[PDB]
Amino acid sequence: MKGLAMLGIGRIGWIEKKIPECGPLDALVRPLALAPCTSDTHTVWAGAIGDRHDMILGHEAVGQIVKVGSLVKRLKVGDKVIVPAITPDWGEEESQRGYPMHSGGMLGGWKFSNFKDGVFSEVFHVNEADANLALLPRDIKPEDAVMLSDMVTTGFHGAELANIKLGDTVCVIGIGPVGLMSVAGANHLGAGRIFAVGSRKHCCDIALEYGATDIINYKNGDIVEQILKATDGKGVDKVVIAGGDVHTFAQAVKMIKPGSDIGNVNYLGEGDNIPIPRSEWGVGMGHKHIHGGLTPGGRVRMEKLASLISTGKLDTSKLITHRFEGLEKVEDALMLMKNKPADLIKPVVRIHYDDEDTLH
Amino acid sequence: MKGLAMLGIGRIGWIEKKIPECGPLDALVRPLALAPCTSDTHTVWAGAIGDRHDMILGHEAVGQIVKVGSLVKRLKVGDKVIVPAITPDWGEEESQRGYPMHSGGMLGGWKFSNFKDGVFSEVFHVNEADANLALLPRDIKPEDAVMLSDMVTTGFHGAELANIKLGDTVCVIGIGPVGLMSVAGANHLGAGRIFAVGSRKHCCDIALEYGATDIINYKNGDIVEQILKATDGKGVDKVVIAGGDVHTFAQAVKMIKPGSDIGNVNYLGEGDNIPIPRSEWGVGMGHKHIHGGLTPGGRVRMEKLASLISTGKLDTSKLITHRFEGLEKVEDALMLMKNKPADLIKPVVRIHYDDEDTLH
Amino acid sequence: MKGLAMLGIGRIGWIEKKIPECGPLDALVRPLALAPCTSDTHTVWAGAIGDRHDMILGHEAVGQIVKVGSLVKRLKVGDKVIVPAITPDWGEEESQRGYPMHSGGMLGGWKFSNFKDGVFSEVFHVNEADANLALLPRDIKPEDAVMLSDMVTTGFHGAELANIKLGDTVCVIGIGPVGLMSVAGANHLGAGRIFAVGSRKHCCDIALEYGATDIINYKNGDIVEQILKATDGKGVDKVVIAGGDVHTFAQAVKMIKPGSDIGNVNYLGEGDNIPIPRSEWGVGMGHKHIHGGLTPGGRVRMEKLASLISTGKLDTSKLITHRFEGLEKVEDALMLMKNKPADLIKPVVRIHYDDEDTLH
Amino acid sequence: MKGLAMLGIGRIGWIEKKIPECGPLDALVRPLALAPCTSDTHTVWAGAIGDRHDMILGHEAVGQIVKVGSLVKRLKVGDKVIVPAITPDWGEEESQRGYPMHSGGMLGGWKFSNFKDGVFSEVFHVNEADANLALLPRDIKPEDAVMLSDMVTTGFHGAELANIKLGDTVCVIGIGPVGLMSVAGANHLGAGRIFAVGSRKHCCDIALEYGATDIINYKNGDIVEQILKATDGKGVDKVVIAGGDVHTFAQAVKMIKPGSDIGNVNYLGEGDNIPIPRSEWGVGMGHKHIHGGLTPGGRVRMEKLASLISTGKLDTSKLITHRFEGLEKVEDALMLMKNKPADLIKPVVRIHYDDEDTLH
Ligand SMILES: C[As](C)(=O)[O-]
Ligand SMILES: C[As](C)(=O)[O-]
Ligand SMILES: C[As](C)(=O)[O-]
Ligand SMILES: C[As](C)(=O)[O-]
Ligand SMILES: [Cl-]
Ligand SMILES: [Zn+2]
Ligand SMILES: [Zn+2]
Ligand SMILES: [Zn+2]
Ligand SMILES: [Zn+2]
Repeated sequence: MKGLAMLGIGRIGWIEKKIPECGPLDALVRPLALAPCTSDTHTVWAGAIGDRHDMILGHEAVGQIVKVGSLVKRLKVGDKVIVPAITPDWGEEESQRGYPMHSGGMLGGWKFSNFKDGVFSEVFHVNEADANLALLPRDIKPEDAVMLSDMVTTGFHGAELANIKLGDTVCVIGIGPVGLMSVAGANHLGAGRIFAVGSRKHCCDIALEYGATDIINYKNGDIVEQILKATDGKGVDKVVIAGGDVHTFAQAVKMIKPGSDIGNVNYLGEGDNIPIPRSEWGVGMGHKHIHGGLTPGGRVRMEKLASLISTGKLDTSKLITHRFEGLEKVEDALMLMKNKPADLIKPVVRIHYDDEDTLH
Repeated sequence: MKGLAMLGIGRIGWIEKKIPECGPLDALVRPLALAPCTSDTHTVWAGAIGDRHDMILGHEAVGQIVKVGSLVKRLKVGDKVIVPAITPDWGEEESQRGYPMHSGGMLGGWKFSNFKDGVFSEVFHVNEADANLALLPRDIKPEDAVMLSDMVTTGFHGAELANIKLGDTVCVIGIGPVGLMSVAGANHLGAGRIFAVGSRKHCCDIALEYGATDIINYKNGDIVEQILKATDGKGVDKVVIAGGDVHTFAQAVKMIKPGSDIGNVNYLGEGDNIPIPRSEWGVGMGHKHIHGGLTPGGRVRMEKLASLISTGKLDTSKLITHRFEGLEKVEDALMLMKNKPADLIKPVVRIHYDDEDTLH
Repeated sequence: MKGLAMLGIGRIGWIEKKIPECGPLDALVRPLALAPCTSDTHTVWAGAIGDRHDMILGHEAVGQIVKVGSLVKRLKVGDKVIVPAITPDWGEEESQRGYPMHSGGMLGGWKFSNFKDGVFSEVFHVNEADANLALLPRDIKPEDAVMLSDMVTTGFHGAELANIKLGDTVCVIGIGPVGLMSVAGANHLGAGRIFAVGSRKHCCDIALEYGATDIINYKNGDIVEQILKATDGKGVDKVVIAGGDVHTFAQAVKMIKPGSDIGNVNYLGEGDNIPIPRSEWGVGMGHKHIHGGLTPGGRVRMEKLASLISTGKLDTSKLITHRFEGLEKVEDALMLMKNKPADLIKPVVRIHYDDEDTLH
Repeated sequence: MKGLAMLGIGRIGWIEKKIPECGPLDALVRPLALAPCTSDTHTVWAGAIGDRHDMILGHEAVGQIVKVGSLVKRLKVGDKVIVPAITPDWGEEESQRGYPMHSGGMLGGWKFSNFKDGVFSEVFHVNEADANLALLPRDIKPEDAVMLSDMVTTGFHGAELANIKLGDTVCVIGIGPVGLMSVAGANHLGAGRIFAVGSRKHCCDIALEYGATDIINYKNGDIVEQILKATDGKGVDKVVIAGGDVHTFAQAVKMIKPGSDIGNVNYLGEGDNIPIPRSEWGVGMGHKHIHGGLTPGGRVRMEKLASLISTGKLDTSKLITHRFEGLEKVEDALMLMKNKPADLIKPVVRIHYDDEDTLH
């Protein structure tokens, strides 16, 4: 089979691999809808998580089951599924202690395009398929559902980590597709005033559609100073970090009240250390709690989030700026995430099969 | 000064009381908008919290400061304020351990029309005024803000106590004004499917406007059966109880999943015991957590909830069914909470003064 | 193979069952030390969880692996293990949402002697063995370790559900082996004054050894009145219920402060309803949170608790009052739990094999 | 009245100040036992929280009431009290949202020797005295109770912020008196294996007495390496930081598991930034939560912690290494904190009055 792989730091290409073996608890899946992610960009071109050799990329898919292991009970060949980017080993120590996204070791639940061949191939492998795949509800378009795999769940996790409470004033730093979902997540957790820090017109517009109330554009001056002026020197209640670099944490600390939470979901591609400013962190004692977490995954997470789409309470189609057709277009789609044109949020690639509606 | 008082069980009337003494941390307040509460109907006609002698009624007000004590620093004569129903003693033991609504003893933070003269008088007294009074934002009508004092905060507290998470399926039992605000609160905590259990059409339909997705009317059969059928026997993730009686808890237990939360905010006015069904409660072990709590109060609670109105994220005007003018009409309004017509959610009474805009 | 079974409500006896099938993730285990539980007396003689036929009893074992499935990675034939009473299906919906003891439905993680053949047989079956079996540390006696399976974990879980904080005054109601472990759990969560409500003399004496400070014996008068007198009317901070009947909940609510937690781990064997007193529960609003939960299980829970024994911080030997040798003696041991002589806390049965130290 | 003050960065001496004005909620207190703190050495000699003008030092006292305001209800002249280092304004915003130690702004609840005249004077002032002073239990020596003000509460807060669970393996970094209390705090939250990092022999032995199981001395190699050995490369579950410098955080991040908590209570006296290592922090995604908090204070905190002494479950006497008599000797005692001999944990100064037992 064919897949789009990381050949080495700074190098991608199409390669052939064997179809993966399906064990008793596994499923093999063919992609129906795919999206590329900024994270693969860091992994490939920054080498942020080490070198790789012929690792198939991608971790956002809606798919169709082509094979199930003998112990699979919830799924059958032909079923259409939402594939979460994080597919935990549910019995591992870290899962038993409440952190299934770190199953088997830090980031161990994030398999696809971390250290396991990802979803950009004709067939891919899902471990613990019953636990890790949600059936696609009939009222959700595949292109909308592929936003659940990573964008919705990560952006919402940023808001969860920021411990957002009813009526909180919140700042979301970085308004790419993950940040726009942190704006939506903060709004869904009861935030009132929401500052969205970004400068791309189309991203800023979308942030307002998801519940942002204030756009903070760095071209109008230091963003911390803008936030402080807007809040009469008091700062914000909670901060979500969904973009930027290691220096964004100092900005979050400087703009946030004491007794508060900073929720990072940004994958940090470079820099030895994240500098936390001593004085503004209350010289160690300001209760400015700092969180940085990988998204949850698995089927329950997908089902809960899908229910917001099905009930008309979450519209993920706003994230989709480019629509492609055919597996080969994932290469174009991924390059868009590297190049970042002004009109871009997320591309989606749709793939059709001759037996998509009869496969069993 | 005149106030509408409970003169004993089943008896109300206007009485004259001295203007209360204003100590260093206190303020005296005149009403601008007032609303009656079903709780005062329980108190007066059912004797649900014991007999009272000459206690002024009412605990939902927007007001205007007429006097402040010597140590008050945030308020001045003439300021317009949102008065919360619950006005804690912030340094008491219960406050120090995170339960300020029970300051000084169970329900101790609920003073007005519990054991302290309430807001239905020409002037009323607020303890710890800097802590307990929020300024009325210039963009909120007094009639809309009076819903913050008790309806919005209590309804939202039901949703907080039910521990609602992103994508949860929720049932709210009881759809009077508190129940409607529990639906709104559940929706603002990220609920997906929300079942609202009530029968009167103008309440049921307003629930849909606040985020309900399913209306359950007991006239179509047992509401537990209806909810189970709707969820294919799985039940709902979380339940808020915002009305009914002691037997509503058994319904909540029978319709909810194991590993769940039941958040009650209903004031139970009769019955020796609340029966919890042993078998459906997992014979003691189903992790169906049962919570029953008095609303939070004080200035911060009001300020946070008000910000949801100011940002256009909450409309409380839909709760108001009747609009009266003049302090005397609190008597007519309270009598409506007692006679319970089809027309009714909440009356509000507006009171005007010659120097309403010039007092200083 | 021989096992001791519930043949019907009120009837037990030895039966023959086929050696269980061992699937890819499973292990087959032979018992090395076993203990009987009060729960099995409720199940058999009270019919508290419905009728059963031919169900092997028991859910407390230290055992030795005799067979592992083809995908078992952490365990080998011959390994000595602590078997938790609760052996979850870690990928089921409930596990993914943080309640693995309810995997598959309420109480679903409690398999042994609930709806699956338990540990009182020559060989028994463990699902998801890598996830559910802890290796027996070399410095823990099998008889001390068997107290981890259910007594320590359930007792500690009562303390966890009671949300015990540093310096809290706590009451544990019911001082059988589980309650004694709730005393020990409360002490290990930082409780200061601990009241232990019991009347079997030896249980009372042992409670003082595990960190109780005040034995409350009903023969001295109403236990609620005693605790209210001892706390000059203010009540206790938190309450664990580890014994008694449905009416024990009313005692907990009457002795506890508002803004507090009642953690129940008692398996309730009869009564249609648990009555919660309306007035003392703050007429629905006292924030007296009521929790009732099945113990955690799996290997992580066992490993954590076992580390308290290995570090010299928990002595479970004080629980053992009766010692037997030979598999047949589990019948004698279970009959003690039914009859409850004054002498009794917990019996243990030791089983030996010729190749106990050589099996591989 | 005489007091020992910071006269400027690097300078201390005795000055005369006016006996403070006692408002309606205030009390004036004379010292009976006093202790110096490392924090005052950072403040005076490192200028870690800015320059100060004539600020009386000290924030650890057992005292006796000499004057109470007209609205004080729990205290009378002559009463002996435990004075917490932190004395919140309980009605401020931060207190209302659960962070009373930040009342009025970051570190605002820490008044004594932060920005308010401290306890090293003949008389000092306590705001909100009913809320902020605990009566000294008759069974606790003044020298032992003075350890509650700051050492016990801050150390225990370190363990609280580190979110320690039953059976967790914990590392406490820094074993001065606050660190010894973090060890005790961890043991009182149910930790099993506890690693105490320090090299001073007397401190190391005392750590073993408070529940440490392993002592990690840096002279035997990089402490991160030592801890990873002893945990078979998996790391510890939780880390408390109770000493060191800004570089200690990187050590904590490197020794801890993903899905974990680092609880800092150390007052960081120098360095622009705290570097968090990007890779070992899971490239922003490891769920290694970082907390840094000022101790709780007020009466309830002191009463709960004092109950641990009164019940025989905490011995603070082991912290006292030097004993002085007479108010003058607080200068000598603070100088020991600055020069730190091998001999030292905490000095205490006892102050006697002719009417100590007769004042009313
Ligand atoms: C939000 As991700 C799975 O690209 O680190
Ligand atoms: C303050 As109320 C019990 O009427 O919501
Ligand atoms: C496993 As049990 C209900 O006997 O503690
Ligand atoms: C009150 As302190 C910062 O010396 O622990
Ligand atoms: Cl002090
Ligand atoms: Zn991604
Ligand atoms: Zn009311
Ligand atoms: Zn049992
Ligand atoms: Zn100090």
